[PDB]
Amino acid sequence: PEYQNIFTAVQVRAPAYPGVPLPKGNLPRIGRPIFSYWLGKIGDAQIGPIYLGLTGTLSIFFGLVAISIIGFNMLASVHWDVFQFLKHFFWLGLEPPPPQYGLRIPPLSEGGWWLMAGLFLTLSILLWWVRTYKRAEALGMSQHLSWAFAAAIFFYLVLGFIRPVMMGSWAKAVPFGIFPHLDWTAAFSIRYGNLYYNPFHMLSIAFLYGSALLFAMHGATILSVSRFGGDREIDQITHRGTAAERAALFWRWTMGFNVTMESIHRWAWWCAVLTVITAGIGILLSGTVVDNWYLWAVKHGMAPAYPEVVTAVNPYETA
Amino acid sequence: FTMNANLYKIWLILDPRRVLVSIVAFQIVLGLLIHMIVLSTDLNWLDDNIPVSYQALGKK
Amino acid sequence: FTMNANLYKIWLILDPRRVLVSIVAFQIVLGLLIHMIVLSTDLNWLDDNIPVSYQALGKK
Amino acid sequence: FTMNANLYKIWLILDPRRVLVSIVAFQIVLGLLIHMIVLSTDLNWLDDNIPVSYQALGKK
Amino acid sequence: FTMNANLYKIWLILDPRRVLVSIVAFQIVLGLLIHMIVLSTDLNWLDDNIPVSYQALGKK
Amino acid sequence: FTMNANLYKIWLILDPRRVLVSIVAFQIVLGLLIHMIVLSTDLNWLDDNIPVSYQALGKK
Amino acid sequence: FTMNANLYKIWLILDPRRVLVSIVAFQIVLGLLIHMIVLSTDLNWLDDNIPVSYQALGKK
Amino acid sequence: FTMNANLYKIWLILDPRRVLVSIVAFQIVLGLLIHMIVLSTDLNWLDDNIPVSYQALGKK
Amino acid sequence: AMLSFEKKYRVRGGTLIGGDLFDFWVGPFYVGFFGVVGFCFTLLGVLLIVWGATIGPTGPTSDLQTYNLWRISIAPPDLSYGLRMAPLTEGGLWQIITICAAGAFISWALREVEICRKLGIGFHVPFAFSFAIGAYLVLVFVRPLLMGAWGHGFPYGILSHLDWVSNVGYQFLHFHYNPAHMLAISFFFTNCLALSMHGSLILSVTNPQKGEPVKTSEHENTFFRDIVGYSIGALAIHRLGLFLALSAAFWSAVCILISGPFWTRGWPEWWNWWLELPLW
Amino acid sequence: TGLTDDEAKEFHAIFMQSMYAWFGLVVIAHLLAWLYRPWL
Amino acid sequence: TGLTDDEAKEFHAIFMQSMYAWFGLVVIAHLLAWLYRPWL
Amino acid sequence: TGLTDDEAKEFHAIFMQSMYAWFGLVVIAHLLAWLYRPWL
Amino acid sequence: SAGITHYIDAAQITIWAFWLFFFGLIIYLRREDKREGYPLDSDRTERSGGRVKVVGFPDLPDPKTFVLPHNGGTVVAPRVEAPVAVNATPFSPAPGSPLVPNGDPMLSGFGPAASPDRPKHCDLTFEGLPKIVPMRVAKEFSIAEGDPDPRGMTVVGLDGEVAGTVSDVWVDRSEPQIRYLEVEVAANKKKVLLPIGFSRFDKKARKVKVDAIKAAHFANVPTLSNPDQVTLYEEDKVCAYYAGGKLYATAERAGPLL
Ligand code: BCL
Ligand code: BCL
Ligand code: BCL
Ligand code: BCL
Ligand code: BCL
Ligand code: BCL
Ligand SMILES: CC[C@H]1c2cc3[nH]c4c(c3C)C(=O)[C@H](C(=O)OC)c4c3nc(cc4[nH]c(cc(n2)[C@@H]1C)c(C(C)=O)c4C)[C@@H](C)[C@@H]3CCC(=O)OC/C=C(\C)CCC[C@H](C)CCC[C@H](C)CCCC(C)C
Ligand SMILES: CC(C)=CCC/C(C)=C/CC/C(C)=C/CC/C(C)=C/CC/C(C)=C/CC/C(C)=C/CC/C(C)=C/CC/C(C)=C/CC1=C(C)C(=O)c2ccccc2C1=O
Ligand SMILES: COC(C)(C)C/C=C/C(C)=C/C=C/C(C)=C/C=C/C(C)=C/C=C/C=C(C)/C=C/C=C(C)/C=C/C=C(C)/C=C/CC(C)(C)OC
Ligand SMILES: COC(C)(C)C/C=C/C(C)=C/C=C/C(C)=C/C=C/C(C)=C/C=C\C=C(C)\C=C\C=C(C)\C=C\C=C(C)\C=C\CC(C)(C)OC
Ligand SMILES: [Ca+2]
Ligand SMILES: [Ca+2]
Ligand SMILES: [Ca+2]
Ligand SMILES: [Ca+2]
Ligand SMILES: [Fe+3]
Repeated sequence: PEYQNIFTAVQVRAPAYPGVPLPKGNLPRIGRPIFSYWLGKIGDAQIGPIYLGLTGTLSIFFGLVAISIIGFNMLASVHWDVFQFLKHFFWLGLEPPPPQYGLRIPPLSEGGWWLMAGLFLTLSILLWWVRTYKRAEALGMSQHLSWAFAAAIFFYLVLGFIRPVMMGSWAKAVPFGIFPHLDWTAAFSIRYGNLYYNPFHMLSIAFLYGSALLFAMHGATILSVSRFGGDREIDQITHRGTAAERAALFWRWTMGFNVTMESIHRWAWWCAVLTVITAGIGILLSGTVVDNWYLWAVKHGMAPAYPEVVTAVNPYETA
Repeated sequence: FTMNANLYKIWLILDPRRVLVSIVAFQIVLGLLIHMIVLSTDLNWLDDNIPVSYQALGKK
Repeated sequence: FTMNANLYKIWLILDPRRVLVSIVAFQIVLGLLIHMIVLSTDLNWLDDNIPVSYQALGKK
Repeated sequence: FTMNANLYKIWLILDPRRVLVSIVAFQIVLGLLIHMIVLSTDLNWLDDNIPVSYQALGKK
Repeated sequence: FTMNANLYKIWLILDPRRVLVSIVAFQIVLGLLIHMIVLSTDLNWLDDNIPVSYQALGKK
Repeated sequence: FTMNANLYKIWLILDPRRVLVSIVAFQIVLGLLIHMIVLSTDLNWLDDNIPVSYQALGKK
Repeated sequence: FTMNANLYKIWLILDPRRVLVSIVAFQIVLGLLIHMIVLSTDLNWLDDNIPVSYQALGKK
Repeated sequence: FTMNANLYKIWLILDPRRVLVSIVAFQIVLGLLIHMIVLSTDLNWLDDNIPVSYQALGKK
Repeated sequence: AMLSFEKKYRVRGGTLIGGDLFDFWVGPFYVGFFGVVGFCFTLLGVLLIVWGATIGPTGPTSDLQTYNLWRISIAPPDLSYGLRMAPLTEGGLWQIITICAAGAFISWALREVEICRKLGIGFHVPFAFSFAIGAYLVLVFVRPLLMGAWGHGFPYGILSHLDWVSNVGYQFLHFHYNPAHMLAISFFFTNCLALSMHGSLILSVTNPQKGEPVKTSEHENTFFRDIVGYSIGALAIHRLGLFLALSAAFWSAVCILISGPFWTRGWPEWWNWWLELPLW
Repeated sequence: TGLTDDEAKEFHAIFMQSMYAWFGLVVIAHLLAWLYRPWL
Repeated sequence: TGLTDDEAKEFHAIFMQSMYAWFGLVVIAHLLAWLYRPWL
Repeated sequence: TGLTDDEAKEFHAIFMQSMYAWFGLVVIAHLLAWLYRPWL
Repeated sequence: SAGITHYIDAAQITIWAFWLFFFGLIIYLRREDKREGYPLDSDRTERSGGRVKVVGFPDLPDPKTFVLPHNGGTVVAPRVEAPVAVNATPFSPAPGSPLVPNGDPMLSGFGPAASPDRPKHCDLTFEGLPKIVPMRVAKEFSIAEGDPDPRGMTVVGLDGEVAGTVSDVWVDRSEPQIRYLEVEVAANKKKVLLPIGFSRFDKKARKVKVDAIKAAHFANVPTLSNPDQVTLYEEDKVCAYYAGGKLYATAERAGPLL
C-alpha cells in the first residue's frame, strides 16, 4: 500500500448503511451489505443495498432476455458444443437479418433472433434510463446523469434506429459479437471512404482523447491535493477550501488559466457527454448524407497532398 | 382570439425571462434551421437556376 | 409600430447591457457567417466572376 | 459625428476600455482574416502573376 | 496626427505596460508571420533567381 | 540612438531581469531559426560545394 | 575585454550559481545539436572518405 | 587545464551529490548515446563484414 | 495580476535548477529553469513547423506546398537513413522539430514538478503527465529504434498523421484484433464512462432540484447503490479515473510497440495461440 | 459605467471622432483598391 | 514601478551600450556574409 | 543579485576569464578543424 | 475552415452548427471558471491573450445561490471576498517575483503553510453530527478485520527522530474511512491531529512515517478547539501546516539541487 493516496492503508468498518430515507412510493432498499477488505483497499468496502422497483425489475428482466438470446445463438452455431463455444467465443456472435428482408420481421433463423434480442436490448436501455431518472428525483438529485446517459443512448440508437431505418435495411446494423462487431466498425469505415476524414468522427476523438486527458488531470490533481482534503469536493463546492485553493493555482501557473472545483466537473461533463454527441452524428451522416468521406474532404480541399512515388494503373478503363 | 381574457393567468406559473428568452432561442435556431434545410433539397435558391452560371459565362 | 408604447416597459424585466451586447455578438458573428455561406454557393464574387483572372490575363 | 451628439449616452452601459480594446482585438482578427481570405482564392497579389518574372524565371 | 494629439488623454484608461508590450509581442508574431508568408509564396529570395543557384552551380 | 534619448523612462514599465532574459530567449530561438531556414533552401553551404569539394571527392 | 569595461555591474542582476550551471546545460546540448546538424549532410566523416568500406568489402 | 587553477572554489557553492552523480548520468546516456550513432554510420561492426565466415558461411 | 487568493502562495524556492535566477511569475505562468527551456523549443519548433508549410513537400513554388491547416504536413525522412540525419529539407525538419517536442513535453513536466514543489501538493499530475510523454517517446523513439529508422515516426500534419495511422494499422490487416490495442481501447471507453459519471454526480449534488439544499456524500453513495448496488467512493473515483487515464495510455503504448518490433504477422492471427491450444 | 454624463460624452467625442478616422482611412483603402485591382 | 527615475536612467545607459554591442557585432558578421557570399 | 558592487566585481573577472578560456579553448577547436577539413 | 468556400453540402451545414455551439459552450464554461478567484489583484503581467480584455473574454456570471443543509447558512457564487493578508515581503520590487516568508517559514503561514480562513464551523453528516470525529466517539467504527491497528503506533518524523505516539485516529461517519490521527506530541505533550495524506505506514515497526515536517515541528502544530470534533476552519489550517514542511522542514528542500 504505497501512499500517494493510491491504496487505503488502514480500513475501518461501521454498521451497514441502508442508504438514505427515500420518498413515498419508492420501495425499500434490498440486500444485506457486504464487506471486502481487498476491494475496500481500493476505495469503499461496503456493498449494497440495491434498489429495484418496477422500471428496475422491468429492465433487469428485459435486457436479460437479449443477452440470453445472443449467448444462445452463439452457443447454437457451435452446435451447442461448449468446448468450441468457449473457444470461438470472441468470434461467435448473433448476426443481423440478411438484406433480403429489409426491415420486415425475418424468421428466427435468418436474422429474427437478432432483431428480437435487439428490441429487448433497445428498450432495456431506454427503460434503464428511466430507472436512473427515478433514482435522481427520489433523492432530490438533478438529472445530469440521465442527460449524459441519454447522449450515449443517442449514439446507441444511431447504430440501429435513426440510421439503418433511414437506409431501409437492417443490414446496416452492428451484430451481437465481440469480434464480428469489431469488423462492423472495420467495414463501416471501409464502406464510407475512411472515417479519418469524416469531420464529426474527428471531433468525437478529440473527446475520447480530451476525456482521458482531463480525468488524468483531475483524478490526479484531486489526489495530489488529497492531502489538504481535496477529495471532499462537495463541501469544497459550497465553501471554497485550501485544497481547491492551491489546486487551481497549479493549473493556472502551468497553463495560464483555470476553473473552479465545481466548474471543472462541468467541463468534464461536456467533454465526455459531447463525445457520443459527435458520435451518433458522425454516423447519422454516414451512409445517408455522405458515402465517401475521403472525396468529401478533398471536395472541400481537406485531404492533404502527397508526392507520387507509387501509383497503380487501372485495367477497367484500359480494357 | 376570445381566449385572451383568461389567458393572462399563464404568466403566473412561467417566469418572465424563463420562457421569454427560452423562445428567443427556440426561434433563432428553428430559423437558421429552416433556411438550412430549405437550402439543401427543397430549393437551393442561391446557386441553382437563376441567375447562377453567370459565375462561368461572363465571370471567367 | 402599434403598442410601441406598451413595448417600452420590457427593460423592467430584462437588463440593458444583457440583451445589448448579446445582439452585437449574434449579429457580428452572423455577418461573417453570411458572406461565407454565400461566398461559395451563390455568386462566389471573390473568385467566380470578373474581374478576369488577374493571373492569367495579367501575367500572360 | 452628428450621431455622437446624443449617442454619448451609450457610454453608461458599455465600459470605455472594455469596448475600446475588445474591439482592438476584433479588428486585428477581422483584419488579418481578410487579407487571408482574399489571398486564398481571390486574386492572389503576392506571387499570382507579375512581378513573379524573376520568381520563377530568374532562378534557372 | 490630427486625431492622436487630441486623444492623448487615452492613456488614462490603458496603462502603458498593459498595451505597450501587448503591441510589443504582437509585432514579432506578425513580423515573422508576414516576413515568412512572403518568403513562402510571393518570392523566395533564397534560391528563386539569384545570385547563382549554387545547389545547381556552386557545388562544382 | 535616435529614440533612445527619452526612452530612458521606459525602465519603470519594463523590469530588469524579467524582460532582460526574455530577450535572451528570443534571440537564441531566432538565431537557430535562421541558420535553419537558411541552411535549408537557399545556399545549403554545408554540403553543396567547396571548400575542397570534400563532399564531391569523398562521396564520389 | 572591451565589454569588460562596465559589464562588471551585471553580476548584481545575474546570479552565479544559476547563470553558470544554466549555461552548462544549454551549452552542451547546443553542441551535440551541432555535430548532429553538421554530421548529417556536410560531411559524415564516419562513412564518407576513408577508410570506410568495411562492410562493402567485408560482407561481400 | 588553466581555469582549473582557481576552479577549486567550485565546491563552495555546490553540494557533493549535486554534480557528482549528475554528470555520471549524463555520461551513461551520452556514453551509450554515442556507441549508438557510431555503430550505425561508418562501421556497423555489429554486423557488416569481418568476421563473417563462421556466421555467414556457417549458415550456408 | 493574481487571483483573490494567489499572493499568499507565490513563495520563493522549491526549484530544481537555477531557480532563484528565473524564479518568478510572468502573468499567470511560472518560468524558472525549465520555464525558459521549453520556450527555447517552442518557437524554435513551432516556427519550423510553419517553415514546413512555407516550404512544402518539394518546394515553396510547388503546387503541393499549401497553407490549408488540413493539408499541412511534416513527414519524417525515408527509412533509408534509419538512424541518420537526413537533409533538413528531406526529413531534416521533422527530425529536428521532434527533438524540440521532447524538449517541450519533458521540460513542461519538469516545470510542473517544482511548480508542485512550491504548492507542497502531490506530484500526481506530473507523474501522470509522464505517461503521455512516455507514450510519445514510444511513437517516435522506442518503436523507430527497434525498427531501425526514425522514418517510422508519424507525420506532423493535422490530417496527415491520420494516414500514417491507417497504413501502419492495416499493415497488420484488421488492426482491431490487437490484444494490447483492444485492452487499451476498453480503458479509453471506461474513462469516458467515468467522466460522464463523475462530473455528472457532482453537479447533481451541489445543484439539486429547486428549493433543495446541497446534498452530502451521504447521498452520493446511496445513489449509485440504488442503481447498480455499490459505490466506489469519493476520492476512489479520483483514483479510478487517474488509473483508467494512465492505463489507457500505458496499454496503448504497448499496443503500438508490440506492433512491428515484437510482431510482424497479422494481429488477427496472433489470437491463434488461443485456438491451437490442446483443449479444442 | 462608473462615470456621469460629463466624462461620458467627453470620451464619446474622442471615441466617435477617431472612429471616423478609420471609416475614412479604411475607405481610402478600399477605394485605393477599386482603382488598382478591382473586383466583383 | 520597479525603480524610480534615477535608477531608470542608470540602467538605460549601461544596457544601451550593451544592446548596440550585439548589433555592431551583428553587422560585422551580417556584412562579412554579404561580402563573402551574396544572397538575394 | 544577493551581492554588492565590491563583491560581484571580484567575481566578474574570474568568471569572464574562464568563459574566454573556453571561448578560446573552442577557438582552437574550430582552428584545428578548418585546417584539416575546410567548410563553406 | 478555409477562408473561401466553393463547395456546399449537408455534411458541412451541420459541422459549423457544432462549432457555434462549441464556441458558445466554451464560453458558458469560462463564465463558470470565474466563480472563484476573479477579479484579479494586480498587473504584474498585463492579462495575456489573443484579445486582452478587462476581465477575460466572458463577463463574470450572476451569483448563484447555495442552500446548505439543515442548521446551515447560505453561500453565493461568485462572491465579493475581502482582501487577505500576506506575511511575506517581495523578494524584488519587480512584479511577479515571489514573497519571502517572515520569521520561521515553518509557521509563517505563507505559501505551503498558508491556508485560507475556512468557516470556523464544522462539517456534519446527513443527520447533523460532526462528520469527522475521533474513534473515542465513533462507538461503531472498528479496525478492518485483519488490517493492523494504528492506535498505539509511534509517529516518527522527517529527521527520523520520534516525535510522539498515536493515541487515537479520527474516522469519518459520512464516508467510512480514516482521515486523521490523534497524535500525542512528546515535546509539548499536546494532542495534534495528523492527516492521512501525510501519514505513511510501516506496519513492520508499528510507525506512521512523516516526511512533511521534522519531529520537532510536530510540537507547535495548529491546535484544535474541541477535541471531540475538528472545525473546518482549523481542519484546513491543520494539514496546511504540514505542507510547510514539504518546503520548509529543511533549507535543502527549498534550495536548488543543481
Ligand atoms: C494517438 C495516435 C496518433 C494520433 C491519432 C489521432 C486521431 C485518430 C485523431 C487525432 C486527432 C488530433 N490529434 Mg493526433 N495522434 C497522435 C499524436 C498527436 C500529437 C502528438 C504530440 O504526438 C498531437 C499534438 C496530436 C494532435 C491532434 C489534434 C490536432 C487532433 C485533436 C485531438 C484531441 O482533441 O485531443 C484531446 C485534446 C484537446 C482538444 C486539447 C489540445 C489539443 C489541440 C486542440 C491540438 C493542437 C495541435 C496543433 C495543431 C499542433 C501544433 C501547435 C502549434 C503551436 C501551432 N496528435 C498519434 C500519432 N489524432 C483527431 C483529429 O481530429 O485529427 C485531425 C483524431 O480524430
Ligand atoms: C487586397 C488588396 C490590397 C490591400 C488592401 C487593404 C485594405 C482595403 C485595407 C488594408 C489594410 C492593411 N493592410 Mg493591406 N492590402 C494589400 C496587401 C497587403 C500586404 C501584403 C504583404 O501584400 C500587407 C502586409 C498588408 C498590410 C496591411 C495592414 C498595414 C493594414 C491592416 C489593417 C487592420 O485591419 O488593422 C486592424 C486594426 C486594429 C488592431 C486597431 C484599430 C485601429 C484604431 C483606430 C487605432 C487604435 C487606437 C488605440 C486605442 C490608441 C493606442 C495606440 C496603440 C494601440 C498603443 N496589405 C493589397 C495590395 N489593406 C487595412 C488598413 O490599412 O486600414 C488602415 C484596410 O482597411
Ligand atoms: C564536424 C567537424 C569536426 C568537429 C568539430 C567540432 C567543433 C568546431 C567543436 C567541436 C566540439 C566538440 N566535439 Mg567535435 N568535431 C568532429 C567530430 C566529433 C566526434 C566524432 C565521434 O566524430 C565527437 C565525439 C566529437 C565530440 C566533441 C565534443 C568533445 C566537443 C563538444 C563540447 C561541448 O559541447 O561542451 C558543452 C559545454 C558545457 C557542458 C559547459 C560549458 C563549458 C565550461 C567552460 C566548463 C564548465 C564549467 C562549470 C561551471 C564548472 C564545473 C565543472 C564540471 C561541470 C563539474 N566531435 C568533426 C571531426 N567539434 C566543440 C569543442 O571541442 O569545444 C571545446 C567545438 O567547438
Ligand atoms: C565543419 C565544422 C562545423 C562546426 C562544428 C561544430 C561542432 C561540432 C561544435 C561547434 C560548436 C560551436 N560552433 Mg561551430 N562549426 C562550423 C561553423 C561555425 C560557424 C560558422 C559561421 O561557420 C559558427 C559561427 C560556429 C559557431 C559555434 C559556436 C556556437 C559553438 C561554440 C560556442 C561558444 O563557445 O560560443 C562563445 C561565443 C560568443 C560569446 C560570441 C562571440 C563570437 C565572436 C565574433 C567570435 C567568432 C569566431 C568564430 C568562432 C571563428 C570562425 C572561423 C571561420 C571559419 C572563419 N560554428 C562548421 C560548419 N561547431 C560547439 C558547440 O556549439 O558547443 C555548444 C561544438 O560542439
Ligand atoms: C487502420 C487503423 C487502425 C488503427 C491503427 C492504429 C495505429 C497504427 C496506432 C493506433 C493507436 C491507438 N489507437 Mg488505433 N486503429 C484503429 C481503430 C481504433 C479505434 C476504433 C474505435 O476503431 C480506437 C478506439 C483506437 C484507439 C487507439 C488508441 C488506444 C491508440 C492511441 C493511444 C494513445 O493514448 O496515445 C496517447 C498520446 C500521445 C502519444 C501523444 C503525446 C501527447 C503530447 C505529449 C502532448 C501534445 C501537446 C501539444 C504540442 C500542445 C497542443 C496545444 C496547442 C498549443 C493549442 N484505434 C484502426 C483499426 N491505432 C496508436 C498507439 O497504439 O499508440 C500507443 C498507434 O500508433
Ligand atoms: C548562414 C551563412 C553563414 C553564417 C552567417 C552568420 C551571420 C550573418 C550571423 C551568424 C551568427 C551566428 N552563427 Mg553563423 N553562419 C554560418 C554557419 C554557422 C555554423 C555552421 C556549423 O555552419 C554555426 C555553428 C554557426 C553559429 C553561429 C552563432 C555563433 C551565431 C548566432 C549568435 C546568436 O544569435 O545569439 C543569440 C543571442 C543570445 C543568447 C543573447 C544576446 C547576446 C548578448 C549581447 C550577450 C548576453 C548578455 C547577458 C545578459 C550576460 C550574461 C552572460 C551569460 C549568459 C551568463 N554559424 C554560415 C557560414 N552566422 C550571428 C553572429 O555571430 O553575430 C555575432 C550572425 O549575425
Ligand atoms: C495518460 C496521459 C493522458 C494525458 C495526461 C496529461 N496531459 C497533460 C497533462 C496530463 C497529466 C498535463 O499536466 C498537461 C497540461 O495540460 O498541463 C496544463 C497535459 C497536456 N496534454 C496535452 C495534449 C494531449 N494529451 C493527450 C493524451 C493524454 N494526456 C492521456 C490521455 C493527447 C492525445 C493525442 O490524445 C493530446 C493531444 C496538452 C494540451 C498538454 C501539454 C502541453 C505541453 O506541455 O506543451 C509543450 C509544448 C508546446 C506548447 C510547444 C510545441 C511545439 C514544438 C516545438 C513542436 C512539436 C511538434 C509536434 C510533435 C507536432 C504535433 C502535430 C500534430 C497536429 C499532428
Ligand atoms: C487564421 C487566423 C486569423 C489566426 C489568428 C491568430 C491569432 C489572432 C493569434 C493571437 C492569439 C494567440 C497567439 C493566442 C495564444 C494562446 C496560447 C498560446 C495559449 C497557450 C495555453 C495552452 C497551450 C493551453 C492548453 C489548454 C488545454 C488544451 C487544456 C486541455 C484540458 C482542458 C479542457 C482544460 C480546460 C479546463 C481546465 C482549465 C482544466 C484544468 C483543471 C483541472 C484538470 C482540475 O482538475 C482542476 C481542479 C480544481 C480547480 C481547477 C482545476 C483546473 O483548472
Ligand atoms: C572566496 O571566494 C571563492 C574564491 C571561493 C569564490 C569562488 C568562485 C568560483 C570558483 C567561481 C567560478 C566561476 C566560474 C567557473 C565561472 C564560469 C563562467 C563561464 C565559463 C561562463 C561562460 C559563458 C559562456 C557563454 C555566455 C557562451 C555563450 C554562447 C552563445 C550565446 C552561443 C550562441 C550560439 C549559437 C546561436 C549557435 C548557433 C549554431 C547553429 C547556427 C548551427 O545553430 C543552428
Ligand atoms: C446461453 O447463454 C447463457 C444462458 C449461458 C447466458 C450467456 C450469455 C452470453 C455469454 C452472452 C454473450 C453476449 C455477447 C458477448 C454479446 C456481445 C454483443 C456485442 C459485442 C454487441 C455490439 C454492438 C451492438 C449493437 C451496436 C447493437 C445495436 C442494436 C440496435 C440498434 C437494436 C435496435 C433495435 C430496434 C430499433 C428494434 C425495433 C423494433 C422493430 C424491429 C419492431 O421496429 C420495426
Ligand atoms: Ca460481420
Ligand atoms: Ca466575381
Ligand atoms: Ca534570389
Ligand atoms: Ca558550400
Ligand atoms: Fe472530482
